[PDB]
Amino acid sequence: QSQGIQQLLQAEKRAAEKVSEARKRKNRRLKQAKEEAQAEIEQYRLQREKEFKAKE
Amino acid sequence: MIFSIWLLAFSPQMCEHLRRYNIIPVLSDILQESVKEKVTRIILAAFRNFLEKSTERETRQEYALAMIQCKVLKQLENLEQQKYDDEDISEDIKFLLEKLGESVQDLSSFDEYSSELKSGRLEWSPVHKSEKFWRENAVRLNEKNYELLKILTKLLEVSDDPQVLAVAAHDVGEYVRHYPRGKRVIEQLGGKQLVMNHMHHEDQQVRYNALLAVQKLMVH
Repeated sequence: QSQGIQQLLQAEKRAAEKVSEARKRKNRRLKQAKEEAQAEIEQYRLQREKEFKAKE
Repeated sequence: MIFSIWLLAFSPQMCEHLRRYNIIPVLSDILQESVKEKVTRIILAAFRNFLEKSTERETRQEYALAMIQCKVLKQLENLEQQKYDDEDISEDIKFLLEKLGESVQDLSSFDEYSSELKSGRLEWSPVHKSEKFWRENAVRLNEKNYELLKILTKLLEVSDDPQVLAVAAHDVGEYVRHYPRGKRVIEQLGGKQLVMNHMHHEDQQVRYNALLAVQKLMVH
């Protein structure tokens, strides 16, 4: 009998693991947004810098 | 004998110390079992001396509350309605009805559950059974450095009574249902192991409440 309840602890542990992995993916993926935004901001900044240098 | 106890209760320093003999229950038993005029009067005298000579507020509250855990105030109302010709009965009834009229408000809290835990009187009582208690208070199982959790854990560890075990499993089920962090606290205390063992208890009422607690613990 009791072994099935230990298998529920194992299922709970797998659930906590699945939740933790998804949360860690979200934490990294949210930081990747900042890193890619900064690259695209600099790409534009350098473009307006070039256009202004050309105008001058 | 209750005259001997009434005489013992004349000193504040004696009233502070006499608590360890567990004397209020035996007087409260006789107060229900023996309506005899003398016996009634000397219990009222002993109870008045214990409470009134307690210059320590904690001791005063404790004598008033121990009488209320014995539900003496209801019996004092029965004795107020009963015919007695003596002012030394009548006026000491009304005195104790006023002072126990404080501690009845303390007990008739959700703390009727607190006292059932403290005394070990776990049962299918209205305060165990009613959702309102847990729905408003479940977190309080952590109070006094987890005292109520420690009691329920000890009872689930060493009680012989399937009612106490099943009641405690139900109490754990509603604790987790109404306080989500309570799941983490039972998991940190390891109290789950008792419930998971009692899944194979000899009583179907315990096994049912253990399974129901495992459901409320592991299933959303």
